[PDB]
Formats: sequence, structure tokens, C-alpha cells
Amino acid sequence: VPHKSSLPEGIAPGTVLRIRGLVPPNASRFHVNLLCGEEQGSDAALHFNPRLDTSEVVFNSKEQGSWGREERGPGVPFQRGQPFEVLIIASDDGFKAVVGDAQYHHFRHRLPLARVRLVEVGGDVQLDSVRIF
Amino acid sequence: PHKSSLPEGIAPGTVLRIRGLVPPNASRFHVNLLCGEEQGSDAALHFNPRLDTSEVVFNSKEQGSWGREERGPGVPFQRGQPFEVLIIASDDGFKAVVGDAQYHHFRHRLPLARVRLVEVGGDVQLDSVRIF
Repeated sequence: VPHKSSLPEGIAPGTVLRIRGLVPPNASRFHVNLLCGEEQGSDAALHFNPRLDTSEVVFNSKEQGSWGREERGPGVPFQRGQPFEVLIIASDDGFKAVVGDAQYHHFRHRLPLARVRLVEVGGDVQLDSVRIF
Repeated sequence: PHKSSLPEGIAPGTVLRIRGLVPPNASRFHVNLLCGEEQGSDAALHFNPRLDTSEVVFNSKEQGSWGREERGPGVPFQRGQPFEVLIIASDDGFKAVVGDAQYHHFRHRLPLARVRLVEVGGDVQLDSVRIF
């Protein structure tokens, strides 16, 4: 961490981002970002932000340097000291977040999916693997 | 064989996650995406790992007739060993992922929207089928 998977050909409907790792014992929060470029502060088609400290999972986007309106999933299917598996699945309509074996949240596209060019995973997380199919 | 009806209408972004164990004496097993619950319904995707000949056969079926086979490289399964398969529907075909790698891309031969059922059979101990 901070992880960085470049996506020069972008991502299309039917793309699966598979993220496996450990939330370490003193973790505050971590994030998975689908970014439109490599510059610092690049627009984000999806910002996925489990907050162990506040017991929420936040979803948002960023454009022109300005954040959108946050969406929240139900509860927090993550725990300090426990490993996790997250799927982020691109459809034509948005991103499906799967945590464990349960569909967790659907985030409607706000930026065109064709803008995505990079996946960034950072924060308080010890990554096992990041794979993009 | 195991059968699971599709829950929300297949589309680009539908992911089938299949977990299971290949028995020590396995010859082959298959995952079929079928267009109906009739026996004899078209198969938009037939995914057929062959432990015997160490290949993976891909095919479709239409009106009782099998299509052109796509026999891919090696078998990413082992007798006595567990597995996790993802079948991912995209606009252009089905991504078949096993373990940590996309094994093959099977271009759509039938309209994706005709798929209504997943079937899992052959020499396989099926742990779970999930549709996401």
C-alpha cells in the first residue's frame, strides 16, 4: 500500500476488480479508488471507503476536484483483525460491491466508465492481492 | 446435475462464482449456461474442463446441434484439489477465470439475454454457486 493497477485499455461492463486483504488491528479506514488518471487528485468514478473508526462504508465520486454526494452501504462488513474479499463489478449501469458472499451495494455510474484508467488501493489495509478481470 | 435459475436477468456484469472440489478420479465436469429449462434447450456456453486429456473444451449448442469447439490450453484444475471459477458476462463474450488468471474468452454465439439457467455436472463436488 498504496497499490496502483494501471488500466491503459480502460475497463468495460463485465470487469471484475477482486481485492483480498486484511484489515489490520489498529486500522482507521482504507479506500479503493477507480481514477481517471495518474495525477494527484484525479477524478474518481468510484471511491470505496470502509471506515472502521466510524463504522460506515462510504461510496462517492470526484470530478473537477469536487466530491459528489456520499452514499452509504448498510453497516460495516469489515472488522479490525479480519481478512476480507471485495468484488467491484462494472456493469452498464454502475458498480456492484460484493463483500464476502453477499451483494452489498450498487453505485450508479456518475462519470462515464470509459474514463477510468487506474485502480488505487490505500489506507489502513494489508493487501493480499488485487486482480482485474 | 446442479441447476440454479438466474435471479435478475443476465447482462454484461453478471458474475457466476463457482467453488468446488475435483474428485481424485475425475474425468471431466462442466458448467452450462442454458437458454431454458427444457432438456434440449440451447447452451450459450458449455465450459468443460477435461482432467483426462488435460484441456478445456468450450462450445455452444443450438436446436440440438453443438457448435465449433474451442479447445483451450492445458487444464487449470487438478484431481483432489479445490477451485474457484468466475464466469463473467461482458458485451463480447464470457470471461472464464480460474484461480488468479483469465483462462479463456468465449465470444458470444447466442444472444446473451437468452441465458436463464446455470447447470453444473460431471465429476465435481460443487461447494457453492453464487450469481452476482
